[PDB]
Amino acid sequence: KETAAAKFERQHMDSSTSAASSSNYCNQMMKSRNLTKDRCKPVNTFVHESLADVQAVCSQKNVACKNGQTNCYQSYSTMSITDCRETGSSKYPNCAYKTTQANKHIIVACEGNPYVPVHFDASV
Ligand SMILES: O=C(O)C1CCN([C@H]2[C@H](O)[C@H](n3ccc(=O)[nH]c3=O)O[C@@H]2CO)CC1
Ligand SMILES: O=C(O)C1CCN([C@H]2[C@H](O)[C@H](n3ccc(=O)[nH]c3=O)O[C@@H]2CO)CC1
Repeated sequence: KETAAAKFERQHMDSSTSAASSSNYCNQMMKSRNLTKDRCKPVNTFVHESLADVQAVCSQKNVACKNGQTNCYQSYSTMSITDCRETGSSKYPNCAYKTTQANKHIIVACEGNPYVPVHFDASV
């Protein structure tokens, strides 16, 4: 049974590439990470940094979560990320995404012992 930490890794971690997102990156990644299974997940961010680096964010800048909770953290440094955003023409089950590479600070929610990322809140 998938832990929240494991789900975060599946939904949000892609340490395999430096950028290097083809115009096709999101189409393929959203499907393979199972984010197009029950619906087209409309927005999803993949982070191209080491797991250690992203986990480290849980001890970085404490910031308010969008939901009003206090357990969110913003990375001190910008991180390589790919924003995946459903296109206007996209229709389930043929989910289609615009791929946008950027370098931005990430904000994640962390929980548990060990204290680890469980939710992607924002990129700024
Ligand atoms: O993976 C991503 O990049 C995105 C995944 C979806 N989102 C949603 C998420 O629900 C987040 N949000 C908003 C309100 C809230 O109470 N909690 C949230 O996580 O803000 C985005 C839309 O307002 C952020 C980032
Ligand atoms: O089983 C558990 O212990 C946990 C399973 C996962 N979670 C949620 C929790 O809401 C946490 N979360 C989510 C959104 C948010 O804004 N803040 C969070 O802490 O992320 C997990 C997956 O969404 C808490 C409980």
